[PDB]
Amino acid sequence: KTVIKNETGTISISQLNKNVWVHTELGAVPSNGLVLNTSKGLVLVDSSWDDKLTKELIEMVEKKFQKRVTDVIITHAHADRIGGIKTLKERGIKAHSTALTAELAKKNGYEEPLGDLQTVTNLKFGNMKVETFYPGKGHTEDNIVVWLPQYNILVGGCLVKSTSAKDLGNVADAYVNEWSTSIENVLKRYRNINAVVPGHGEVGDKGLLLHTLDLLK
Ligand SMILES: O=C(O)/C(S)=C/c1ccc(F)cc1
Ligand SMILES: [Zn+2]
Ligand SMILES: [Zn+2]
Repeated sequence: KTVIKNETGTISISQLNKNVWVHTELGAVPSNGLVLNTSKGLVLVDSSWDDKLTKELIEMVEKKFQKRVTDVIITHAHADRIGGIKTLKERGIKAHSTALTAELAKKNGYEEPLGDLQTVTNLKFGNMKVETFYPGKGHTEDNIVVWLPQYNILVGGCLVKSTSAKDLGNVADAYVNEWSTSIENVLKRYRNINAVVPGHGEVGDKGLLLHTLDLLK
């Protein structure tokens, strides 16, 4: 498991496979996203808590992989996901989201992502296939998951709790009666999962989805 850290230790990238890395930043509260190394540029799943960390993350991966960050997929409109949106927009990085996530971003005072993702959207960056899926309300009204069909890797985002999470966390924006159905929708769509990246904590497998179901009881 190859891990690479910034000079301060607040940003780390860990390799899942040749072209897929998890990025983790400390805001201490760690948060995860993905880095996809594609033939057409780097694509991130999620930014980071604020613009300072987002700039550092972009600069680390551009230097390491020797290509530009071209696109980011924003999985919901909380700061751990979208806090670096100002940095993305001013650098000409495309910030993909559902329309609901964009609406919520604007309501909460953040610059707006594109609002281009539908309930199911299939993107392709070079040879890298990316599917985004809105499974329903859960951790937030707008949360989406991201699927890499060439690897059967699911980015659960904050809809999915890690093994170390012993409760649901802050549920102020959550829908705890719909969250279980939303997880079941993920389990029904993706029946063979190799790795599940939660929004916070260690990478796991389908067991993290079952763990989240148990925390909802
Ligand atoms: O638990 C999490 O994954 C998150 S991202 C919680 C959260 C953050 C900001 C809020 F306003 C509400 C909840
Ligand atoms: Zn959140
Ligand atoms: Zn979160």
